[PDB]
Formats: sequence, C-alpha cells, structure tokens
Amino acid sequence: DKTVRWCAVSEHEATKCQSFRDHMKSVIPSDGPSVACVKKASYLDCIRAIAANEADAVTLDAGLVYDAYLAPNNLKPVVAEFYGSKEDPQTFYYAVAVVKKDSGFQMNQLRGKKSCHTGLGRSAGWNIPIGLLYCDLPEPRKPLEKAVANFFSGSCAPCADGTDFPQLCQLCPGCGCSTLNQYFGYSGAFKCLKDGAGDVAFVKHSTIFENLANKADRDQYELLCLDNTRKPVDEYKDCHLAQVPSHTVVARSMGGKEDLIWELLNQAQEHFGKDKSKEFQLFSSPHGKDLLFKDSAHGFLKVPPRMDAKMYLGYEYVTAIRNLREGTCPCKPVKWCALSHHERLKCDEWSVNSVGKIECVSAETTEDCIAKIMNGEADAMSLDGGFVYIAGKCGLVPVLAENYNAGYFAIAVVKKSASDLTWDNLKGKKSCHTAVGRTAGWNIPMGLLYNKINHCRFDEFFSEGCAPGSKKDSSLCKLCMGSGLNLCEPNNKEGYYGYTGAFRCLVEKGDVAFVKHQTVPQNTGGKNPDPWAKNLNEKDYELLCLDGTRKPVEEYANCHLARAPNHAVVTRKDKEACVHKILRQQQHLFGSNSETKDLLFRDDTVCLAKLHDRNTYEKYLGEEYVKAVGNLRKCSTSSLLEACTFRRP
Ligand SMILES: O=C(O)CN(CC(=O)O)CC(=O)O
Ligand SMILES: O=C(O)CN(CC(=O)O)CC(=O)O
Ligand SMILES: [Fe+3]
Ligand code: NA
Ligand SMILES: [Ru+3]
Ligand SMILES: [Ru+3]
Ligand SMILES: [Ru+3]
Ligand SMILES: [Ru+3]
Repeated sequence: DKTVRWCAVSEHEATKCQSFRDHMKSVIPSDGPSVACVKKASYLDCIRAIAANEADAVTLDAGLVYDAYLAPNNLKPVVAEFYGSKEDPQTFYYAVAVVKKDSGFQMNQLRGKKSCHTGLGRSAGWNIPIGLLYCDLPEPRKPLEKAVANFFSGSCAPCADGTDFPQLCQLCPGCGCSTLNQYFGYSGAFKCLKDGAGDVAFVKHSTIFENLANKADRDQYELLCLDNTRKPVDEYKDCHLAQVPSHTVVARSMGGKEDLIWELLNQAQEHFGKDKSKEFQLFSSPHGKDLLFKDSAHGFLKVPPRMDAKMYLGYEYVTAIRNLREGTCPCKPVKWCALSHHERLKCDEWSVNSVGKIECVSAETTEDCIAKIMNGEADAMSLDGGFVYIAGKCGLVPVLAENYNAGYFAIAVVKKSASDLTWDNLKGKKSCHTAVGRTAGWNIPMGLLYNKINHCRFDEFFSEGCAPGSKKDSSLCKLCMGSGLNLCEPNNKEGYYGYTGAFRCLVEKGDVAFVKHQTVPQNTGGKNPDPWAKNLNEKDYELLCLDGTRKPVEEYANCHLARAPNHAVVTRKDKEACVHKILRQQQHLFGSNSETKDLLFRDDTVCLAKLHDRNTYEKYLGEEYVKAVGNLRKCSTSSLLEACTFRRP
C-alpha cells in the first residue's frame, strides 16, 4: 500500500491528522496515497519513530531538522512550507544583526557592546547569534548566560536570569518575558536599537521593514556580515547571520517515502489549502494552534532532491547550533577535494609532501565536491569557470586562479577541407563540446549562439553531436564514444569528454569542436601519441572567427569566440584567507621549479595567481559571462544548482 504514516506530538494534532486522513480518502483515488496517524509524546519521539520505520513524516522547526539529521536518525528535508504569495514564496527567514550607521564596529568587535535580543532561547535573537559567537565568549562558557553577560557590557535578553546575571537585563530591568517589556520580541529588540539603548539588535530581516516605513529612516541602519563588513538593510540576502527554513517536512534519507509524501501533500493543498473553504482546511487548527502545519502557511514546495539537511539549513546555521549543542572550541590544514582514484592518489602524495598542511577528501562528482566545500567536509578545489558559477551561486568564492602564461581563448575548430562551414550558419552541423556547462565547450560558444537563435534548444539547432552531460536520449549524445552507462557522461570514461576529447570528436565524427586555443597544437604533430591524433597536422584544421571568416590554428589571438576566464580555486568565505596563504606557500615549494592528465589543476598552469578585487564569481567571471549563463540556465539540468537556487535565486 501507498501509506504515509504522519507523526503527531499531541492529541489535538492527532485529531487533525485523523480528519486529514478521512478527507483525503474522498479526494485521492484507489491507486493513490493515504495517510495514517502515529501519536507520540514529542518531536524527538517522532524523529525516532520515523528513523525506526514506525512513521514516515513530521514537520519541524530548524532546530529539530538538525536533530533529525544527526545519527542514528539521519532524516532529510523533503517538503517545505511556504508563506506569502505564490509568485514570491517565502520559505526561509534571515537572522540578521542590525546596527546604527556609522557606529564603527564589525561582527568580530561585539565584545563590550550593548546588545538587544528578541528573547533568550529564540533563534534569530539568541541561539544563532550566540551560537556563532560561542567560541568568542569567555571561559567558562557554562552556564551560557554567565558567559554572554561577561561578553556584552550590557544587554536586554528577555527571559534571562537577571537576578544572577543583571548585566543581561541592564537595558530592560527585570528582562520581562512578555510584551509588557518594551524591548521584548521582534518589535522590541529592534526598538531597543532604534531608541539608542543598545548597539546591535539580533532580529529577522523583515523586522526593520515592519517597524520603519520610510526608506529614509532605514538608511540610518546597516547589517553586520560575517566577513566583518557592513551592508545596507535591504541586502540581507548577502549579509546575514543565517538563513533559516521556517517549517520543514522531514523523512528518512533512504526508505523515503519522499515520492508519496509530496504526492499526498500536493494533493492536499490543491483541495484543502488556502482559499479553498471546505469543511476541512489543511492550515487551520479548529481546537489548537499550528497543528501539523503552521496556520500561516500558504502551501507546500517540494524540496529539491539533491539537498540534504546540512545544505538545506546552511553552513552558518549548522555552525551556530553545533556550537550550542557540543560546546567545543579549539589556520588548520586545507582539505582538498579529489574526484578520481588518480586525483586522490596525487592528493595523498601532495598531502605527505606538505608536512600535514594539506589533507585530502574525495567524492564521485564535482557537484558532490562543491557540496562538501559548502558544508565544511572539504575546503578547496580548482574548477572550470562554468563550475565556479555553480559554486558561486552555492555560496563559495574564488581565491586563486591558475595562470597559463586575462584568460585563455575559446575557439571553434573545423576541418580545413570543409570550406563551406562558417560561424554565420552552423545549423544542421555536428558539434563536439567538452561538456555541458563548461566555459570553452558550452557557456561561451552556446552563449553567443543563444543571442542569434533566441533559445537554448541546441539539440534542435545542430543535427547531432557529443556534449557530455546532456540527457542520454538527446541528439547531442549520439556522437559520443562511451560504452554502456558511460556513454555521454561528463567524466573520463567518455573518450570525447574534455578539451582533448572534444577535439577527438571533431577528428573522427563531428564538424565543429568548441575548445581552447592550445588544444589543437597539443594534440597534433605527434605531440599526442595516441592513434587518433598521432598522424594529424595542425594545418589540416582552422578556427572560425566571429566576423564569419576562417584563420589558421596558431592565429588564435585574431580568430577567437571570446576570452575565457581561467580556472579558479574556490572555497568558503571564512577560509578564503587561509587557503590564499597555504597555496601561495605551496606553489613556492612545488610550483614551476600529474601522472594521468589534469589532476587537481590543469597541467599547463604555471602558477596560482591572486585576484585581489575579483573575489566573487560575478566579478571574476564578468558581467557578460554571467548573463550568458543565465540565458543558458533555461535549458540546463544541474541538480546542485537547482538545490542552492532554492535558497538563493
Ligand atoms: O490546547 C489544549 O490542549 C486545550 N484545548 C481544549 C481541549 O482539549 O479540547 C484547546 C481547545 O480546544 O481550545
Ligand atoms: O580577445 C581580446 O583580447 C579582445 N576580444 C574581446 C573578447 O575576447 O571578449 C575581441 C574579440 O573577441 O572579438
Ligand atoms: Fe575550462
Ligand atoms: Na534555533
Ligand atoms: Ru486541549
Ligand atoms: Ru480534484
Ligand atoms: Ru470542536
Ligand atoms: Ru578577443
């Protein structure tokens, strides 16, 4: 049977679950999902029941989503409650630190300041800010209130033990835990900042806009970002302490039943959701408050399947809570992420030769690696510009570029015999790409071509081709050479994958190859001993220039599609400085003074350059590059990008 066993934590919740059960039976057909109702004493008892295969689903706040993730529960987010309009679904809130403009201090200078909290034990007002500050607090850190009382000079921390720690209630004597206290709650803590009582208020992004209508007033405030800078209040998305999901349905990581859970809930909102006015209303609690779901919910969004709990909660939230739960405080080694059995081996060699300054983490895919850098399991890796885009939108930034001598050149290579082909009209021809979503083989050439055909349905523009990463049924997988499941994969087991592979695809099957300016020189004239390249001459090939003409291969400077941004090392913002130093020190020892091919870094890289000003993916890639990728995103199929675009569009 297709049964979703929902877990309730109270008799009122269980009664609603039963009404939920009986009404869905009148709406869902025989082959569809039905609900069962398991009543337990608490949210943690529900988490344990789900993990024990005695129930299937429960909706949790962020704190318990974290608890549900830890072993041995290992639950996962599947469906997201959303609020507000259908056009702009508000799935998360942002915990921010608001300050007065020109007060002259950053997040890392809060010791001694006066703080305004919404209330002790609340998320944005306490657990998150104190969670992040935890190791900055003085020892002993237990009890936590004593440590905070000895960190801020004074504060208003409603519901704090002012008798034993009167510093915490200096700004609100008694620290009344009710609205009788002027500085209690979300309006109160911001009022505690506005009135001049405190120097910082830990609140939600929307508190400022709800308590100050005129933007002129809002300009007198700023936000403290975790990189120790400030930003205006309406840039909370790029300057917050944490992005927190409001209410989240969780299920087992393996054993589900994510498929049924979404079918059940999506059906339920379509017939009993907001503005549906039936006997049974999914988001009403006739004899309670927020039973099973929050009464203010407007519907449900499916959580993208690539996303786990650490990625859904976010790096900084996980850091804050882990500090509160465990209470553990210490440049540290840089954990590099390797993708192959050949790449890991190089990493282990590199690790022992670094006297411990480099450690090694592994994963199957680049996206898996990028996810491990986001959550802290890994620290750094080198990426093609196309993956830097993914990494940037996922939160990471570039810290070092690999220089090869401004970046490398992207060109279109054809066979010289074929005198007919031009850049003007390539429709109906056979294309060879390094892979989908890569700088030289896709983002640059297909970005330009998008502007000339007005769509990204490129399998209907070219007759066929090989663009590793495309869907296996696509005409852009027909020319690939991989065998079995390897066919058309964007990895080594597909022989037409990469710069060289795409050129090989041209030699043997295709009409045009989109690669970089050195690819042809390195695979002709005997440079590449493989049979497919051994006897090739670089004079039998030429490049397609944008004006519509063709030029020889070694004249790439005058005949090129666009300058491609170099590959770059990406990391988290909180480890940018440390990766920048250890690697600049590492190439000084092992630089210009790989067993297989392009392990960790490309093999034609001389050094690792600094960027200074270009420490974000938009600054590094360029404006025109980012807009091209935006146009190509309409037809793109990246699941990692889908997940971290669910948090940050
Ligand atoms: O919240 C509660 O537990 C009390 N109930 C009364 C009851 O048990 O029916 C709320 C109400 O129904 O108004
Ligand atoms: O390559 C250069 O140095 C200048 N480019 C612009 C560019 O590469 O985007 C001229 C051109 O490509 O037509
Ligand atoms: Fe590249
Ligand atoms: Na919390
Ligand atoms: Ru009751
Ligand atoms: Ru119907
Ligand atoms: Ru009743
Ligand atoms: Ru150019």
